Parts: sequence; C-alpha cells; structure tokens
Amino acid sequence: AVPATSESPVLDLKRSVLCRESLRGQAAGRPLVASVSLNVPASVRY
Amino acid sequence: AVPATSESPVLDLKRSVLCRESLRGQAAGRPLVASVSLNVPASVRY
Amino acid sequence: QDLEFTRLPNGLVIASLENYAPASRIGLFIKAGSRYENSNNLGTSHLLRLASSLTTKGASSFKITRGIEAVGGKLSVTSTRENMAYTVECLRDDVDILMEFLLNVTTAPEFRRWEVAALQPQLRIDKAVALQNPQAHVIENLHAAAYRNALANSLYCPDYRIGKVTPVELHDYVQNHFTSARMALIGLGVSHPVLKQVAEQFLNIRGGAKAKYHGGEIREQNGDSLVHAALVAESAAIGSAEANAFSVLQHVLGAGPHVKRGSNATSSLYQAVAKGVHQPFDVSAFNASYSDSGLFGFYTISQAASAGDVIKAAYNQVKTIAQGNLSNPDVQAAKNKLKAGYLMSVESSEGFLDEVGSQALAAGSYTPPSTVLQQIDAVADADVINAAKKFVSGRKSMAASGNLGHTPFIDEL
Amino acid sequence: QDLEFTRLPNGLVIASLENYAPASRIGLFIKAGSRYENSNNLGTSHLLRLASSLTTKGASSFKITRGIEAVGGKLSVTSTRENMAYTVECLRDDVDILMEFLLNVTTAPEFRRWEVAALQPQLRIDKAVALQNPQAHVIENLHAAAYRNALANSLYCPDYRIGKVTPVELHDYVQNHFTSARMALIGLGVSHPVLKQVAEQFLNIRGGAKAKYHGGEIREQNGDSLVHAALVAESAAIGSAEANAFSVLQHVLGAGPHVKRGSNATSSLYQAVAKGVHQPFDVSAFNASYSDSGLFGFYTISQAASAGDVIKAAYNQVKTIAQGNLSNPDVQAAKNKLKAGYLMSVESSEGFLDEVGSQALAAGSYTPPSTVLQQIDAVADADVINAAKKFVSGRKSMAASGNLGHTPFIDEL
Amino acid sequence: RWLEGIRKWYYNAAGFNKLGLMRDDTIHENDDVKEAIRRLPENLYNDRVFRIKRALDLSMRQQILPKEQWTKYEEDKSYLEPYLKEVIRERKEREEWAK
Repeated sequence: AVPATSESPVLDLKRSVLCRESLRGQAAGRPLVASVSLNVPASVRY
Repeated sequence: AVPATSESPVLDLKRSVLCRESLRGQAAGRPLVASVSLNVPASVRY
Repeated sequence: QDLEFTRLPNGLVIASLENYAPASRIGLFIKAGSRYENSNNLGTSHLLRLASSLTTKGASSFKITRGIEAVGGKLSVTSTRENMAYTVECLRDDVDILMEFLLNVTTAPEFRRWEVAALQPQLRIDKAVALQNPQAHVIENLHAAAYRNALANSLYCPDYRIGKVTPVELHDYVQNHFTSARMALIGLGVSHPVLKQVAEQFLNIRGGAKAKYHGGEIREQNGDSLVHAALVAESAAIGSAEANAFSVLQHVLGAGPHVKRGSNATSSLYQAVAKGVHQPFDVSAFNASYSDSGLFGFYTISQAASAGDVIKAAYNQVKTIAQGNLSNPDVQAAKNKLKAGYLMSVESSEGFLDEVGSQALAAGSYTPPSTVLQQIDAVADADVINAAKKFVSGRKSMAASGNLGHTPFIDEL
Repeated sequence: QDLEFTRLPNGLVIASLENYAPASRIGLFIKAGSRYENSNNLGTSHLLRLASSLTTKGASSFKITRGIEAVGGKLSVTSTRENMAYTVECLRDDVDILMEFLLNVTTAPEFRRWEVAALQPQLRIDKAVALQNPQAHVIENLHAAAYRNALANSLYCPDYRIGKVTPVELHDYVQNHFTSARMALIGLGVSHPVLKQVAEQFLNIRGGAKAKYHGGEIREQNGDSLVHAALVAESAAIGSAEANAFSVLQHVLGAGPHVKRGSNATSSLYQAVAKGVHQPFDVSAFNASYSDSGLFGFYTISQAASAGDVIKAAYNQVKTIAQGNLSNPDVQAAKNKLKAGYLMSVESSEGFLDEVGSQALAAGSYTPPSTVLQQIDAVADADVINAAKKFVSGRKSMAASGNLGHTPFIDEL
Repeated sequence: RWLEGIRKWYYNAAGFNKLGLMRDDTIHENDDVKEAIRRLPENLYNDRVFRIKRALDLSMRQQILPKEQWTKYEEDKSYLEPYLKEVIRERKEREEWAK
C-alpha cells in the first residue's frame, strides 16, 4: 500500500558522497536480501 | 590492399562446430595479437 | 497474547499469533533461495521472484493485481540465498481474499509461454536497479569468490541467462522446491485453527548438496574514486553456538552506526582505521550466517589510494582481538548492542513475521526473545577471542569494486 | 642479399634488407603495448591502435586515408602486450609517400577533441568483434588471473573506460612511450642509408615496473555447450636459454595441427585426452614468452560435462613428461616441428619483418635463422624434463569460459 | 589602422552589442558554421547558447540591455574563428582532392 523510501529509475546518474558523515551506514554488515512487489518499489538490503 | 580471411559483423550469430575435425586448430597456443587497419578487416590472433 | 505453533505430519510448519490488530500479515516461507539453482538454471529464482501476479489456475494475471489492489493490499516476494518469502498484508476482513491469491501464486502458477517471455526484460530492469548499490556488486562477488556452488549463486540472474529462463524451468523450480516439507506458513491477526485447516487442505503438496567453501577473490575494476571491499573467512553455521560468538565479535568490532552523523567512539574498527587515515571512509564488520556455512569479516569503503591502508588497518584490529586484547566492558557493550538490535528487529510486526518464518525453516520451532538474550549472555570472552582467531587463520575470501590500483590482493595482506 | 643493422646513439634501431622486390614493407616498432597502461589509463593503447588516420600536424585525417589509398597502399597498427607495431606497405616507388604518412601518424598526431570523441564508439565495435572468438575471452582472462599488473592488462579497453579515453591520455601515452630509446624502424625493399637518414632527422625524439606473477583463476559462466579452458604456470623470460626448453616442451606435448582433418598421432596431449574421451574436443600446449616473464601450460576445448576429464587428462600428460617419460625420437620430432615452424614463420616478408622488429626491441640485434636452429638443437632432453617439472610444481593460473558446472577449480586438480 | 574609426562606429550602429551578443553569435549558420559550432568546447558552446537565448528574449520584448551591459567593441573576442577557419580549410582540401 505505502510507497518506498526511494523511487528507482534505470539510466539515472547516482547521488554523490563527499564526507564521512554521509558515507557511514553504507559498509555492508549482513548478507543480501531482495524484495519485489505489486505496490512497493523493488529494493535490496544488507 | 587485399581483403581479409573473414568479413566481420557485430550483432551476427556465430558459426557452429559439431565435430573434432573442425574444432582442432582452435586451442590457443601463443599470446594474443591485435591488428586494426585502413584496408584490412580487424582480426585477433593466437 | 503469545504465539501458537504446529508442525504437520507432512513437514509443514504453521505459526500464528492472533493479536487482534486491524492489519493482518501472512507469510509463506519456502526453502527455495538462490542456493537451489545449479549451473543449468541460474537466475531461475530471480525470475520466479518477479513472476507472482502472472496468471494462476484459480485467478488471472489481471485478477491478482485488481483484486489485491481493490482491498488496498500488498503482495511481496523476498529472496535470500536460502529462502523465498511470499508475504501478503491487508485489513483483517480481507485476509481470506489475499490468502486465496497467495495460495494460487505459490501452489498453482501457470507460467504461460507468452507471459513468461513478456516478463524477461524485467530481469534486466530489476538487476540494473539493484546493481546501482555498490554493496550489491561486492556482496554478490564475495559469495561467488567464497563458495564453489550453493551459496556462490547470485540472487540476480546472470546476464547470459536474461531472456532465456524457460517456462519449464519455472515449473521445475516450483514443483521441486515449493513443497510441504520445505514450507512454513506464518501469520498475524488471524486465528491459528483456520490457518492450520488452510495448510492441510491447500498446502499439502508432496515433496521434491552442501555448500563447499572455496576461498577466492573477485576484483571489479571500474574507476570510481571510492573502493568498496570485503574480506571474510569461513564462520559458523546458524543454529550452532559458535555462530553467537561471531555475532558478538561483529558488535565488538563495530557493525554500523548508532548516532546520526556520529564518529563511532565505541566501534573498534572505525577508530582503528580513523587513527591512520582521516579522509572520507566507512568500515564495518560483516557477518553472514547460513544453514551449511557462514562468512565473517569486514567491509571497507575508502578512497582509491587509501584502500590498502584501510583494509590492513581493519585486518590488524581483528588480529589484536584474536591475540587477546579485549576487556569485559567491550564484550558487555557488544552484547548490549546485539541484544537491543535483535529486540528492535522484531519490534515491527513486519520483522517479527520474518523472524518467526526464518527460524521455522532453519530450525525446528520458535525460540522466544527472552531465550535468545540468555544465549547472547552465554557467549564468554574466550568464545569471542576464538571467533577472531578463526578469522585470522581461516582461508580468506575477498571482493572489491572501484579503482583497485592500491587495493591489495589476499596474498598481499 | 642479407640484412643491414644500425643502433643510433639515441637508442633507436634501424634494420633493413634491400631485396629489390616490387613491394616495400616498412615497420615502426614501439615498446608501447598494453603492459604500459596503469589502472588510470586502461584501454588507452587500444584507442591509440584505432587512432592512426586521425588528423596529424603535417597531414589531415582525410589526406591520410585518400593519399594512402591513392597509391593502393595499406597502413596497419598491431599490438601485443609489450609492443605496438605501425606497418606500411606499397609499390616501391611510393615508399617515401607512405613513410611521410607513417612519421606523421607516429611522431605528431593531434588527437583533436571532436575526432577523439567521434572515435569512442569504435572501441565497442572493435572489442565486440574480437570477443566473438572465445580464445580472446580466455587468454585475456588468463593474463588478468596470472598477473598483478603489467601483463595482466588486456589488449582491449575495459567497458567502463569506453567513451572515456581522453585526448590528454592519448597525448601522454605517445609522449611517454613513442621515443627513440623504445623504437625500431624496420624495412624491406628500401636502402639502409636512406632509412638511417630519415630516422636521424624525423625519429630523433627524446625519451619518456616489472611484471609480478600472481597465480589466480577467472571463470566466465555463460552456458555454451563447449568449455574453453587454459591452465598455465610461470615459464621463462624470452631471451633466456630456459625459454627455448619450454618451446621444445610445447612441441613435445602438441602445439596445434599439421594435417587437415587429421587425428594428430604425434601430439602427446591430443592422444592422452583422446584415450579417455571420444566426443568433439581440442587440446594444445600454450606457450607465451615475454621480456619479464612467461606463461606455459595447455588450453582445452571440451564438452561442458567432459571438461573435468579433459583438463585432468592433459595435466597428467605433462606430469609423466616431468617424471621422465620422454624419448629422443619425441624430442627430435618436437625440434623438427619448432625448427620448421620458425623458418616457415619468417617465410613471408610480412612475418620476417615482424621477427626482425620483434627481436630488435626485446634484444640488442638480429639473430640469423641458422643460429636460432642451432639454439633449438642446444636444448637437451634434460632441459625439457625441467621445464615440465617447473610447470607441475609452479603456482598455477587458470581461466575458463562456458558452462563450467564440471570445470574444476585450480585446487581441485 | 585608419578605418578603425569607422569599424568602431559601425559596431555600435549595427547594435548587436545592445543585446549582449558577440559578433560570432550573429553569423548566419551555413554548413561550415554548423560544424564549427559542433566543435566548440562545453564552456564556449553554453555561453553562445545563453547569449542568444538572452538576445532572443530581449528581441521578444523589443528592449535592449543597460549600456553598462553592452558588449564593448574591444572586449569582443572572435571565439568561433579557430574552429571555423579549420572547418573551411578542411573542406577546401576535400574539394581539391575531388579534382
């Protein structure tokens, strides 16, 4: 029912990172999970 | 001046092999060489 | 209100907490993850994940979309390496409508030639999107490097197979993996007796190798100014007591952030790396744990030139933990993190359903949160040092993506 | 008529046989192969190979094409891992017209922003074509697996760099590598004194790490019914006497076919493999030899299911040669092949020019064919057994492409 | 030299400077000019694009810029010359070769 945390486009240039404070959280700590849906945008997890 | 042993197309399905007698010669025995030209079609070597 | 549990003679697990909430989540968990592909049908489970809402026997492709949307509902399919999870949400009055759709999707999909072929390009769209995350590159490569067969499989269909996953393959995969012996039907806001009866009448479907660790390395050269990199050794199987030790070691070293824009003063790895190199970076302990095997290590994100320094600094930190430099206040803090992390992960009724189903497949029954916390406490300081020692002397697997000019090899470390 | 030779004080080699043929081949050989790229400018030499006939200072892009074609001539650019070779052919009366073009192309290319950018898609066309040969996949991977840096470089530009090789990079590559100290100007059907004078006046241009063997494996999973695979160990540097031993060992084992549609009765590998498995296959000894290093092994082409059996059978054959099962009649036959092969390779005035130039870069001067044959004879039976022993105990590098379900890993062998 | 008085006069009379145009913006686009434009670097091209956009917008309103904002005669760089000169020089070579 509810739209996801991020709208996904293919062929769209990606968002930059220029500091420590925005780069932390990103280092993967657990194995991948993959969800696809009817209502919610597809997204992969650590 | 002279055209090469093989005319090269991109997006063209490749020629099959179904026997020993046509498959011999193919196993690479020396390192790659690459030629490009003005007159002769580009081709790579063993 | 507390959870109810049933395992039928045919192997199938039913677990359900009737909590009288207005919303009802139902999940059918199946041992049908990417690991159960072989080299002939690679990426089949990826297409199968995209393929719910294709025509079934009792409902059309159109009816699945319209009928579910009509009642404001959701149908999701979630894959790990080991499991596939088909989940439906709605307002409580429409549970048996969504259930009918869920059963159709999982027990009798038709996989029509024209529909299956029409879906092929979706593999490229879905993959392309997912591979925008550089974590996806590295973790998928890491596994491919670390294993010979089952867990080496990627969750996303290899390029060469896109457009080539057949209807037969989809049928075969369902027929061989979607079985009572491999299934757990989990639920919230629905009575246990009615779930049991559905599972007996509609989910009684008859039945249909071990992961070899290898140790390798895969290197994606791509010219980013940042280098993502992961270095792991073989860990311990989930369910074993040793696995708990690695989970504690993960939180000793540092397993992701607690404060917004924070400098991570308690993270052992982050401080170890930040001592030597001050430019933008991130480092975390990595801990995967599976039925057959596990991977433990760390993941770096560093500047291209500094990748050598960051990885070596991080690796050195694990070595001193393995050598014995580890006090109770660290192991206590690490436990507090993990204990809090677990209870927080089952805080939402989404994550709770995931843990109930997840446990039900990998183990016999439900372990309550209180028993899990007691098992975390059961990890002694000595067990943490052993996990670290295991990592240091273990055969290594590595993966990287970036401009790797200054990223070392395994045998350079 | 016999060859003349000059090495100028600035480092540059001139070698030329005036043979009074109607056609004249001139080649400018430069130490500027793929090995001299680093991780920042990967695929630059590939673009540079495509980039002759772009505008120069003394001649337009248009004039290079029209002027050369006007006299029925040819201009080719040929790259190995270690050298680049710029070659011109024509009827003898037009040599100094082609020479003017060759000098322009090599000594003063303009690499105009709009021209260089227009050429970018040609990298994809050229690569795409070349990678139609599965030998190209495997050999390029094999090197990438076997080395840490120089020789690990592919001759074809990596995907991520296509569209991104800059004019600066092309200028830098030429300025840093196309120098008197790194150049040999070779020729047929032209006088030596006039070549020397051209080299003094137009090729006097001022000057501008070692290959670390690694041992790795790269596996292209792609679902072909045939599996191409190569397994090599570190060999010996070209110029060293040991290299000659490997060349003889190559021909003992079997280095490609002599009879059309023939069953290769003298090929040690082919018979070793054909004993166990009768379905379509091909096997050959692989021998690369470079300035810093070398790779020796074998290449298999087998059915997907039989890849394990074929590789192991081939590997076993080298082991028995290393153990000492090798008679004079074998080593004599192998020498006869190599001796004949060498003289046949310099039989054409194309291949002769290539050997004159090739030698001139990797070594000081020209070794005559008669001296080369004497050096082949100098290889004793014991030297062949040592080369084989070196291969067996050497750290391995492997590469494969195909449906690799039954292709073993290095550590499975 | 001596006609520099008239060149400076004509410049202001012509009056493209009042729209914040340089001379090479006012060149009529034939096949050579098209190619010359096509060869301009990102900076020089986007300036051209804006200067014209600005001029067209001013023309639309039937207004001019403030006098301070007018292109000074001395500051009018001949930005298109090196590209256009070579485009022409090239074509004349092909036209020669064709005979």
